[PDB]
Amino acid sequence: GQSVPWGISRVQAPAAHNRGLTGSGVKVAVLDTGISTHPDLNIRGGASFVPGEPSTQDGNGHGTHVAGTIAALNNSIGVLGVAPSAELYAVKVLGADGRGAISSIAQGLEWAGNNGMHVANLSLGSPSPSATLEQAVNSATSRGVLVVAASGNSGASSISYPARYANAMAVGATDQNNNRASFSQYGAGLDIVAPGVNVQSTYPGSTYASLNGTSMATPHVAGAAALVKQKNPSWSNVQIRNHLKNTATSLGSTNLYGSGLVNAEAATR
Ligand SMILES: [Ca+2]
Ligand SMILES: [Ca+2]
Repeated sequence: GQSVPWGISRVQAPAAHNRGLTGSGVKVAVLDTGISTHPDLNIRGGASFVPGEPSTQDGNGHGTHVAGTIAALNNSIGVLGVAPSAELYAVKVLGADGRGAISSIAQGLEWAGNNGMHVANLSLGSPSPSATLEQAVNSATSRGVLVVAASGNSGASSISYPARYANAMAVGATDQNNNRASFSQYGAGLDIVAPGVNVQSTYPGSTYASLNGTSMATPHVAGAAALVKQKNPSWSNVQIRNHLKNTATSLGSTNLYGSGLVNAEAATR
């Protein structure tokens, strides 16, 4: 039997799938700990930039769970992602320990732009800026990639990098009451928010697990971006980003929430 996680229903992704918008023909790169083979996922390819781990398989769990919020398959098992027909690419930039070097994330972003990805999901972040990282964000953006990044989980009133950079779309986390989750970083540069508490998705060992974090909010927006691109295939990364903000539901403070809650129904109208 298949279960629809509350967050998927909260961003109104079934209303888009009822219009025939599933993410088909949109390439989405998940720059994370890898993606493990799973019955409710279809991985099309990828690359690893982690020296001790030449495989794209996930030794952690985090990248698999991210991948499932974006694109868990629409069938009779497991769960359902926002864009269940997106072409999923596993770009391992972080190791089995969740740790990763900035050089690894920056070549992940160069691979994305070199391989014609439409959206790159970075559910990772640092409180410090990096020249290397910002240059990689900018080069993937000028190669048409929409870079979507987590605001961070420290609860502080300023957001992490790369989300703070102008060319990355910054995503915060909400709870089931549409309040800011207490860990969700906010402040200048935050663009939008999405569900990030008690998020059920695909996990290694052909199972399902619940996690909390702005890392779980980010894939809801990466997926909504794939829905808008299949609907509007000529739109650029900036057009898609502004539309998602223009159609988001206001939740209060632009300081806390940016444009508000992503809404895949209103975005594919
Ligand atoms: Ca499924
Ligand atoms: Ca930004």
